[PDB]
Amino acid sequence: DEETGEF
Amino acid sequence: GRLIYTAGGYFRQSLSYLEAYNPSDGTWLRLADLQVPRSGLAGCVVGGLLYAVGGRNNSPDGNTDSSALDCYNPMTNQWSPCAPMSVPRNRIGVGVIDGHIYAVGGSHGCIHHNSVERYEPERDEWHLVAPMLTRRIGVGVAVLNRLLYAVGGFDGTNRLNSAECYYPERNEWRMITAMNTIRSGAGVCVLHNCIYAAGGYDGQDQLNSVERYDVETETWTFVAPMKHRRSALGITVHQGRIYVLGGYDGHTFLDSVECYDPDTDTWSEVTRMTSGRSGVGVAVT
Amino acid sequence: GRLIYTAGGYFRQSLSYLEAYNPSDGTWLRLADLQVPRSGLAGCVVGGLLYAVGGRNNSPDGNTDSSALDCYNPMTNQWSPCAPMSVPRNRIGVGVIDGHIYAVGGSHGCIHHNSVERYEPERDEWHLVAPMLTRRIGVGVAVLNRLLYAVGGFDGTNRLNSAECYYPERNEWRMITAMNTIRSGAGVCVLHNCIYAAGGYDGQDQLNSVERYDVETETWTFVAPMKHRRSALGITVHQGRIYVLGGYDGHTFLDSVECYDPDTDTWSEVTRMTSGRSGVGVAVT
Ligand SMILES: [Cl-]
Ligand SMILES: [Cl-]
Ligand code: NA
Ligand code: NA
Repeated sequence: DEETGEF
Repeated sequence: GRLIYTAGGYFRQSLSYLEAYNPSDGTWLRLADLQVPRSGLAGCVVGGLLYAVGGRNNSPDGNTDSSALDCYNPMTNQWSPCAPMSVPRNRIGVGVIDGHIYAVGGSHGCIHHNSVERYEPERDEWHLVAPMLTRRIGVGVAVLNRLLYAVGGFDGTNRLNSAECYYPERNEWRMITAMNTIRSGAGVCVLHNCIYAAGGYDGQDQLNSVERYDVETETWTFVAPMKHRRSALGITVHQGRIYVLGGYDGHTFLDSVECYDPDTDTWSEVTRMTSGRSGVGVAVT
Repeated sequence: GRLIYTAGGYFRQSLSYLEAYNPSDGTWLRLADLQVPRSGLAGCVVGGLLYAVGGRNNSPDGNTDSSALDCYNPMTNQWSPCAPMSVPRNRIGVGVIDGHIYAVGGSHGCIHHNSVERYEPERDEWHLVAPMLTRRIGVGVAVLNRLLYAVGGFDGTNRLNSAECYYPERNEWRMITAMNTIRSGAGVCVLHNCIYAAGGYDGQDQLNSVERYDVETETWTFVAPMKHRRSALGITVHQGRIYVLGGYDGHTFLDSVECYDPDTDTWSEVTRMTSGRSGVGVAVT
């Protein structure tokens, strides 16, 4: 999530 | 006339879009959807077909890593599947040499791969080649001088600034000079005779710094940074410019495309994507 | 006069809500928020207190699976933290036997647990019991005949239709007849002498089918389907009917609440929830 923002 | 394809991505969930941008006339085409959505997939073009490689399908009710190789024919507007790789690879990086696709690293559950493998399209077959010295995911890959460069990434524990390099004839890896910045999730390409590493994430913040490598000198040196910090972005090269598409900036998912003219060492906002997203695959045919 | 509680959940983001439906008067209650937002938690009532176990906090600040055990007193409208579990468990399953809380399976990052552990509310302590035969996340848990039943789920590679059964006196797990459908994130409950499984996700579509298990028959026969396909639905029983609450249908996050009447093998829509959501925890007071 901090490199791509996914959950 | 050449097109900039973007495939997949992620916004709220992994996505199925294939869209192309025409950089001369400024228009976006909506093409056939991917059968299976993915983000952190990688794109490339080999002999007229466009290939979508790897990725992961993040749905609200489950994730599954892709091992898939998917093959889009612009003249039929049709996807269709090709032989899959030996393992699933999320946050893969990809490069082409002599018409063979190299799939380097990426994640599969808890595995952070260092294995890499090479697809021969004439045979619809994958075979493994020498693994990297480093486990890398969210890696950047570029071809320069018929060598494969694997830049930055994440090894399951540390985000990287190291970079190593593969010799196809010899089938061996060698580390090369490390980057000034730790970069997991950067965009990496070659333009003129240098390898650029744009944005990414350093462990604290998403970046807009761009540094570039030079085989002559054997050093990384920064150039003009992008307007927008971004990580998990798409990158390709068209005419003589770098094009970055998309990404996560820490707060929102960008629809911004930025173009880098190296003659002037400046970036400009050319077009915006039909909707913001991260983790696209990008290629040019 | 008893209440159906719904806790946390997910819509764009993990949720904090604690609301309570009154099946008699048909009204909704807004009770004290949770302290950390959570989707994929489970709820249970033991001792006139309400317990919210594990889950995940998807915020725009990051992911973190929970090992929290949070405890709501309804006479004070107050949540207090109780002792946490050994291990974060997202997409957790819970069942109570003899006023002891069994936390079954679930995920922590990349790890898919088969660990099980049992909370003693008296001592405020968690201890492990015999781990189950299969890694299971998104598992449904039901208690029937003083036995603990873990139905379906996802094991990190495939979604499952296997079920298995815990013997607390003996501290061991034995496998039972598998379901007809493979279901991760279904709603599993006990009604009459039947273990019901409604809804879920088979890595592919969402489900509207419902089957029940029959320990004498040892088979899994199908019954009437739900109006809506629901994965990560919340389930509970009250006054001789099954209540399913929200979920994801593949397209939107349902606020629908359906009620199954076993006398007539039919479902009907009772009141909708205030906002659609999925991955809630549900208990009856
Ligand atoms: Cl990811
Ligand atoms: Cl693997
Ligand atoms: Na990361
Ligand atoms: Na990436």
